[PDB]
Amino acid sequence: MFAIIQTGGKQYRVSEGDVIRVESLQGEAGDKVELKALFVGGEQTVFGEDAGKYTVQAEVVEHGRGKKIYIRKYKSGVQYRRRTGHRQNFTAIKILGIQG
Amino acid sequence: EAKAIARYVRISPRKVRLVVDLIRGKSLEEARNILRYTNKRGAYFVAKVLESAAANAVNNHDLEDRLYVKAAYVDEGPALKRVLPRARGRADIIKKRTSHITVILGEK
Amino acid sequence: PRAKTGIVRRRRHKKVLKRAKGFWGSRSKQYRNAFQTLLNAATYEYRDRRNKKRDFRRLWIQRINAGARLHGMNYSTFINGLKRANIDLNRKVLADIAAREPEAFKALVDASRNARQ
Amino acid sequence: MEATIYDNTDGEVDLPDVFETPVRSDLIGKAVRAAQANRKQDYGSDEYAGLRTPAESFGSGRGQAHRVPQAVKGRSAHPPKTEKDRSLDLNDKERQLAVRSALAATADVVVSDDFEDLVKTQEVVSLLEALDVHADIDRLFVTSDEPSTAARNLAGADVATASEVNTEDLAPGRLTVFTESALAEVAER
RNA sequence: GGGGGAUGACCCCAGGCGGUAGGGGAGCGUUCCCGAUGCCGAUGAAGGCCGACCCGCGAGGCGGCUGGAGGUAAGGGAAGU
RNA sequence: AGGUGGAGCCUGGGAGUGAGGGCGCGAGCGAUAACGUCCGCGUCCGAGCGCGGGAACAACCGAGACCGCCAGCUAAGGCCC
RNA sequence: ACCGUGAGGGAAAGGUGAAAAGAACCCCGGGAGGGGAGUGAAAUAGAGCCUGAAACCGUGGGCUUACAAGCAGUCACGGCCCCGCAAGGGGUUGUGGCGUGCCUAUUGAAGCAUGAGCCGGCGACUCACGGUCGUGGGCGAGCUUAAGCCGUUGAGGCGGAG
Repeated sequence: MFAIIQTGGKQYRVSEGDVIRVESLQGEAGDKVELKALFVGGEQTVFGEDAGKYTVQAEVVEHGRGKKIYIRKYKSGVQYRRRTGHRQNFTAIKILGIQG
Repeated sequence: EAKAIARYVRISPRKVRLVVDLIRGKSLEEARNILRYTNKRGAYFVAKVLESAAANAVNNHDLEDRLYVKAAYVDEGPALKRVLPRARGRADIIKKRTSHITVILGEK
Repeated sequence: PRAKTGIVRRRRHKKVLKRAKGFWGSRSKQYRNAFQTLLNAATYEYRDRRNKKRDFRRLWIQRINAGARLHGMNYSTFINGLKRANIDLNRKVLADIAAREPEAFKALVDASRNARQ
Repeated sequence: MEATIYDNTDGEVDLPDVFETPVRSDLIGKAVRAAQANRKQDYGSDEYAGLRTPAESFGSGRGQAHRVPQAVKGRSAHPPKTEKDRSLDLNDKERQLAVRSALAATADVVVSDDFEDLVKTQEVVSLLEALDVHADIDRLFVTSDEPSTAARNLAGADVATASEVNTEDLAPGRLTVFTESALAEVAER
């Protein structure tokens, strides 16, 4: 149940535990949706093969939710008379690891 | 369980402090000889605030002896802002740091 | 036209204060260096903000070595051989593997060594 | 247009190009404005005190630094300067103009002269039940030359005159009536 | 800036974006005057005390405890901010 | 001519500093002496031209800091600890 | 009140409650002050007794502390402790990893240059008449003094030297 493909960014090493995933506001909207995610890390049941052997099949996961920035603050300061403050961003829509 | 106290108490909060920090959490009767035969002032005082303590209870807070001091403390406040020799020009006052005196008396 | 700013400033401070965990003996409530100490901590975090992701670039670096060598070779070998790759190229996760799934790792480890020599 | 005539079942009067027209908020308020204005009051903080006492701001080379401001209750810094020119004389034209278009806004309500006669603030409870609602809520008295007697008193007073009864007047949100002689102010218009 | 914007907004790519005096634009709370066919509250005005929803933000909202009586303005105005 | 692409010109409101140094080079002085000063050509710093390097070191080599912690190639500079 | 021989200077300090019903009596105690009862909607509303924040002194508890450096700290990983926004976070840190405070004036500043011990409240680009550009808008000949009259609200409207 544990695979490791890689999206518009590695963000990988999963199977089912839906992994907070980088944005993608074009296919997402698709609530609990289905979509393909190229592989390149075939690790299943103690059997592996090139991430280049893979680059042929893959998987897919249901477009779950739209995590809302998990808090995180950025005190932008310095002795040099320069301050300011902006809170987290990076969310992301969640989605389970549809393995195959 | 019950308790004794008293503010507007002229004295070295500090000093005081050692006071209990001894007889502290311990058998009534027991320390009741600590402060009876210890030393430094406060004692006297300290003692006092143990009798209306042991009292209050049994009397209106009730089982004698089996008692003691689950806890005891003192706080400062009110000061006594005191004037002294004008820097031989400007004033220099100290402060007999008034003194509070609470202290528990609960039964074994 | 009274301005008893009052209630207001006080607040602000509270503000920061919060910004005020329970750090070092003092500042703790240090309605100043209180505030200060801040600015500091901040920017810090920042630079830390981008930092980390580095501290990693390396972390894996070793845990990596831990293996890359294990078998018998370094990360200027592997690497070279690796990029000899063609339909498979990654590094991060690689490590956290070699340790997670020995076989898996072990694997490539080969296909690799080879690619190379 | 829909110049409705009171007495209701009786006649209807025409809408005078004047009122008709469009609108001009900007001026709108403005009219307003040049209202409260010339109509507020004034104030300040002591001239004597705030620059009242002697002062020995102290030598120096001692441990200090220095009858002025910045140590307590005293000074000010630029306060209520009663000498605070409060007026604001809008401008004729300006004004008038307002009321106008203003009123225009009013149109969006016809007081038969014949009323310039009724003689009791309980004859209002009447010509009342005639046509009430919420706009009446507003209301807004006004006869034509010499006010609508008793009509002037109640729980909505205010008796302009075919002359004297501008925006300050009702202009505000509001809703009211004018005795012909009233539209004698229109002439003023 | 430019390709059509329905009021939003959406798409491309060009295109940067470190900045003190200092120049231009935009927003935030503070005590007051409207009550532009505005009024909440003894089952709390407000300040206080504490917080893992809303905002780039300066603030918001909202829920728990406190405390004895107020005042809020959906919008424009004013200033001892 | 112009590949460029985004600087240019006039009218007009609001300005700030009106004394700087550091480095390379070409000259002046100077014991071709000084982290000396004095003029020039480019850069440099400006209390943030913040990060890398050279241990540490504005500053000299590379670099233009909108934001994204568990991506990828390199610069200069390095790879026995 | 107070320093000044004098002329003169010149403060601080308001708030219980609906009303005292303001705490008879009993308790330890020389008392003050503390324990009960009683008023009471509440007395942690209780006699300088509304709200009564911070700084600062206490009393217990969690965690933590004796081959260890820096205000800071913030990034990583770990154990203990609680999960009224539970498979995610709280708090505390053992290590290691990268780190020179903060303000004015400065060519240049960590600073060993100065500014400040700590907290709370005061405290600094304003108003008027002119002039000056820009803009929101009313007529292009545009526009009003002072005053006369009208004025719960008090309603502006006439005034034509300039």
